[PDB]
Amino acid sequence: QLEVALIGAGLIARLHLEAWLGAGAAVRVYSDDGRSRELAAEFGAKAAGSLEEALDGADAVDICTPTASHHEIALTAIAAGVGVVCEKPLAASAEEAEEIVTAAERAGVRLYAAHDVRFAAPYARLHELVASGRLGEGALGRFSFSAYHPRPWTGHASARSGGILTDQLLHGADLAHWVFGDVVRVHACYQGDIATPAPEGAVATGTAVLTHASGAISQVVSRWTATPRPPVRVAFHVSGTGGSVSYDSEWPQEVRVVDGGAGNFAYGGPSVFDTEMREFATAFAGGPEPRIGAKDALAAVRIIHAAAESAWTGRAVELPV
Amino acid sequence: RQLEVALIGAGLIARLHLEAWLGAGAAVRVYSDDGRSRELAAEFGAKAAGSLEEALDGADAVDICTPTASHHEIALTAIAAGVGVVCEKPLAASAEEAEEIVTAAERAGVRLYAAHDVRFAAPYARLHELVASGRLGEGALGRFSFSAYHPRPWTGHASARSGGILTDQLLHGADLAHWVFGDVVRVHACYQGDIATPAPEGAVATGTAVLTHASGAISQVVSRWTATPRPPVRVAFHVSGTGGSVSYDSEWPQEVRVVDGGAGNFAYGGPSVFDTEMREFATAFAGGPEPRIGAKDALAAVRIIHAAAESAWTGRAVELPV
Amino acid sequence: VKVAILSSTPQAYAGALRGLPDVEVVAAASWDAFEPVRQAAEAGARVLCEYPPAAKETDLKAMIDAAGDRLTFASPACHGEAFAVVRKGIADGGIGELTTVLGSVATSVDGVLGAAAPYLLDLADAVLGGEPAQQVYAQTNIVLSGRIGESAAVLTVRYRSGQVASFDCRRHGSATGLPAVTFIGDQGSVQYDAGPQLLGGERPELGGEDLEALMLKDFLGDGPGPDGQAALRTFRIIQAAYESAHTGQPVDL
Amino acid sequence: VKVAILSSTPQAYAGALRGLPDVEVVAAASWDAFEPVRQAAEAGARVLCEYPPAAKETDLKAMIDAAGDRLTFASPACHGEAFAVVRKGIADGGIGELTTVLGSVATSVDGVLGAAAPYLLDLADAVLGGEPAQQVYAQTNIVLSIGESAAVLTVRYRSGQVASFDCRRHGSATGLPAVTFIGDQGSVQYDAGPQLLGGERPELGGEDLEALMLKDFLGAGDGPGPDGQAALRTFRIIQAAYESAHTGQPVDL
Ligand SMILES: C/C1=C/C=C/[C@H](C)[C@H](O)[C@@H](C)[C@@H](O)[C@@H](C)[C@H](O)[C@H](C)[C@@H](O)[C@@H](C)/C=C(\C)C(=O)c2c(O)c(C)c(O)c3c2C(=O)C=C(NC1=O)C3=O
Ligand SMILES: C/C1=C/C=C/[C@H](C)[C@H](O)[C@@H](C)[C@@H](O)[C@@H](C)[C@H](O)[C@H](C)[C@@H](O)[C@@H](C)/C=C(\C)C(=O)c2c(O)c(C)c(O)c3c2C(=O)C=C(NC1=O)C3=O
Ligand SMILES: NC(=O)c1ccc[n+]([C@@H]2O[C@H](COP(=O)([O-])OP(=O)(O)OC[C@H]3O[C@@H](n4cnc5c(N)ncnc54)[C@H](O)[C@@H]3O)[C@@H](O)[C@H]2O)c1
Repeated sequence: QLEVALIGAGLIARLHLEAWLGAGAAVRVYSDDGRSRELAAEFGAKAAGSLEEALDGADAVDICTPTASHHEIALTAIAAGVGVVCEKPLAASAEEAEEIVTAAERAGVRLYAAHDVRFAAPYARLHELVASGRLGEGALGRFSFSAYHPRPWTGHASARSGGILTDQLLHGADLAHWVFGDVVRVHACYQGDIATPAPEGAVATGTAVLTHASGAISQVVSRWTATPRPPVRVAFHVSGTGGSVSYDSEWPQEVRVVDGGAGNFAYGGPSVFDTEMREFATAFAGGPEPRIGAKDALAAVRIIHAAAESAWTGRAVELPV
Repeated sequence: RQLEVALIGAGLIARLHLEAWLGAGAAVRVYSDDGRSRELAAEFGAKAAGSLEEALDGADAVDICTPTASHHEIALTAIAAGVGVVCEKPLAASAEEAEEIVTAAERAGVRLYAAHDVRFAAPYARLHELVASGRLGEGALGRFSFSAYHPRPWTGHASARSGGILTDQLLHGADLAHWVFGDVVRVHACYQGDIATPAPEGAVATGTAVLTHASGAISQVVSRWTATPRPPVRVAFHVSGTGGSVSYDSEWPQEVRVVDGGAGNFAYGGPSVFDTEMREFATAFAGGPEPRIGAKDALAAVRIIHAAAESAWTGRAVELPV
Repeated sequence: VKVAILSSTPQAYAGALRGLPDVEVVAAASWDAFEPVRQAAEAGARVLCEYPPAAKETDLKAMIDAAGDRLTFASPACHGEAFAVVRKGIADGGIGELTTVLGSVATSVDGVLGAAAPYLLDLADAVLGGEPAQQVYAQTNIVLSGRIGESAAVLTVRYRSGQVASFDCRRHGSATGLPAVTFIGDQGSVQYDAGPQLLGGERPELGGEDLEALMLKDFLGDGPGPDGQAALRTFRIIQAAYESAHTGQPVDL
Repeated sequence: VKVAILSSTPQAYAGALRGLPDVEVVAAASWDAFEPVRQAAEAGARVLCEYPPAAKETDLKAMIDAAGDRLTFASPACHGEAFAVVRKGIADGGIGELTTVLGSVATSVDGVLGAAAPYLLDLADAVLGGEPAQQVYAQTNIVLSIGESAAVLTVRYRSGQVASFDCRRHGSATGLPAVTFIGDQGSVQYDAGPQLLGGERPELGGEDLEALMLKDFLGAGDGPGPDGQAALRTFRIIQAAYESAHTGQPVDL
């Protein structure tokens, strides 16, 4: 059985814990708040008293801690020979992220990031179409990710860094990069009070224009809304020489209440976390490489920091290949 | 000169028709036995007539916006005075009454139409345009569904044997099926719910009918009254022929769509179907081309809904000779 | 485990079954020439079968006699996690008292009434609690292109409870056979669509669950598809529907 | 009413207008030779005008000067009753404080930024009450089948509001815009070309925008479409966009 050290005991860790176990892994949980004790008992997992103890005998570490702590936790696991899956964004700076990528490559350990969007059906199918040549040469894409934030942002993040919009932009930036390739130019306008700490329901809108090495262009809109009406909406429309494909998460899928307003028919498809951890587990057990690699984790961090800088300085940011 | 329209009745449909006739450039005389016509006429600047006879005197057409059971005498009175007829659906309360009106209108050489509103709204008119112009090939199969919450009580009287509240809703789908696929030669229906009237606002019933058309095409028509206005109305259809399929869902967003945030002050229903309807009828009664619905269509609709109610009652399919 | 397949597309299911380990496909055939599968059933094989044609009830009984509970009827959409959600929501009263089932399916297989309507009736039977039918009415035509048998059909079922089902079927060369079913109760309605649109565009992309994988899982391991009695109820519906399409009047059962 | 038309399809408009009661068309030309329309404007005609090519700013300013408040620019989606609903609802606070305008358009015409983005900017300008633009960023490419076949531009207004629009070429596109208005309490979409019917060949819905536009051109009040100053605002934005697509940096206005 694959052995996974899960660091953190918050909401993401709890979702990852359940998915690892559902994939067949054995897990040990460590968080610096002590809450890893009762978290592991709730799910039947192991509790470790330290990161070193959690890493001792581990095949992989799953870092589900605040972003600023990703850099040293990842570097510790890599030096110990433990492969890494890290929650997004990979690190708190593009420079920290590159350092993790280089260390993992020289130590020859696997390095993945949990870019969840890639593991849900509309986005995986979009990449499949584009990569198989079905759309021809990509030319133009619009992506929007919009949600009500139901918890407060308790960490400290400046407006210059993009604050809350950086969180929402990582989905769209990663999707555009996945679909159209390397981004060579970034422009963004950020609207709203975006620094954290910030409350549930804080409102902000960020509009980004990404130019890709191929010449394709992506418009990525990232939004936090005041109310869960709806809780989440994603939409996209992608055009190439071979045609166009579109998506709206509001469209009805397998289960649709047509009238009367019943609320007991919730269905959201397969959990992205089940799909994610299963694919990662398979990779760590010698299987094929997952749909996201170290260089993707690094690309996303670079894009969101260039967009934050563009919004702050009013300049477009060039990222030559 | 201005077209002269006698409007009989002063309920809600009469009020909607009046606004549309005036918008079409016509001159209207309103009359109802209960006297409501005079305040209706005054609010819109139309003439209040003092009797049916005076409403008809010098009119080019009469718009019959009274309960179904009264259509027959009113229409015959109008035909005898040389006045053309637009009748609220259905044309009359029985097939036999409808035939007498159709026959009388022909013998007198005056126009006879029924207000089958569905034909005058864009999704259904476009579907018929696709079908009639050959873009679907030969029609094979169609499903239609008309569902709404009834936001006021049914105060008139109708029996379960007559199909009751389901008859009202079936008119739309039966007419649409006949319009797109041709004459109906066989009807089977199952009616569910307490369907007699008087009935309260929000009464629930479901009617499922299968129509076989002279061409061999088949349509499934579902008519529903719902418990809540969630939504107030939903219409859906899917039609397939040798040239392809055409679909519609009234829940699809159109020109105006609140995407998030719950705003309620963005209602937009499209152009008024009544403006489109009365302008087309106005043009016909003024000597122009015939409208998209004729006398034989009005009679068809009566025949089909009475065949359906009979099928629902006896458990047999009902044939309709061409 | 030894396995046999009865379907119009036997090479389809045989390929997926061989692709899994510990399983061996000893026979695969169409209901036209079912005997190699019947002898495999007698010899102990698990048999996954599509619904037989309405004309071959004696072949159906021979398969029941040969396999007993080793016979499993293929009804992919019954295995959706989405369908479990719908059944539970309805049983919990989410739509009030259930009155009416509607639905539509398109298939590429000729004779769409016998070929595709069982997929809708299976979903109806699950949610109706196996209620028996009191009458069946149907009409068919051959307007749309096909080889043999009707290319469009509508049937309405009146159940002894007074509930109603009504389904429309049509042939099309690029159809999937994936049904969409609508359950109407006196407080609302909910739709289960086994083949929703995932992506729009000039060539729309079909969403949905991996119903093949789920159905084979159950068959290699009593699940939510029709058991034998449910299949026989539906097959009797089908026979009655063909009779009604000829007489032009409902058939009493 | 004396009217003149300046468009790429001048006879199509002249034929729709002439013979109408109280209406006569005193000049109709394309921007390639606009002198008779300028002359009609100086003599007092009202003029319906299409956005000019990027090289004719001087001729645009001449028309603004000759026609004054008798100049209307052709922007069909501005005239929808649906747009009046959207404008009213936003004004009444339906989405809270308006911050952002997004929108997409597809055209068959080459050079999609200059050719199609004004239809989007006109809708923004109406809702923003002519708010001045401060800075524009844009990118273009020729990936899809002279002149750019895809474009994205972002406009920063001096209010701090933001608009961002994407344009693309397709041979079967209709040029009808769809615009989304985002405020701090919600967002609302005006789609001048929604899908009315689905199937293999979807049908376009929408209003008869050309007829409503000509009705407003021939009418009395202030129409909902762009006047001369609005056209010049939007023209300047486009020219700055083309400059930004060349420099790779935002351009100041
Ligand atoms: C526009 C979105 C598209 C996602 C699609 C994804 C395929 C899937 O459909 C996706 C919808 C599902 O998988 C969900 C289970 C999803 O996983 C959960 C919301 C998960 O994020 C929660 C643990 C997070 C919270 C509760 C938060 O508070 C929260 C955060 O703290 C931070 C730092 C964020 O950046 C976001 C959120 C949040 O809530 C919602 C967010 N945007 C979206 O989701 C964010 O970006
Ligand atoms: C499923 C429907 C589709 C109609 C589509 C129509 C072409 C157009 O698209 C449609 C959307 C619009 O025109 C409508 C707003 C139109 O204005 C209303 C129907 C109008 O009649 C109201 C005055 C009626 C009421 C208040 C009623 O109580 C009422 C009646 O008294 C009677 C005898 C009915 O038969 C119905 C109703 C009712 O409410 C709703 C009904 N079913 C539908 O409408 C009925 O059949
Ligand atoms: N879609 C998205 O963008 C998204 C969504 C959710 C979370 N995230 C990411 O996950 C991370 C935050 O996870 P969360 O949402 O569950 O926050 P959280 O506050 O709920 O979890 C923090 C957990 O990690 C523990 N912890 C903190 N520092 C630690 C350390 N040095 N060593 C061990 N444990 C430590 C804490 O005690 C706590 O249990 C961030 O990187 C955040 O960006 C991203």
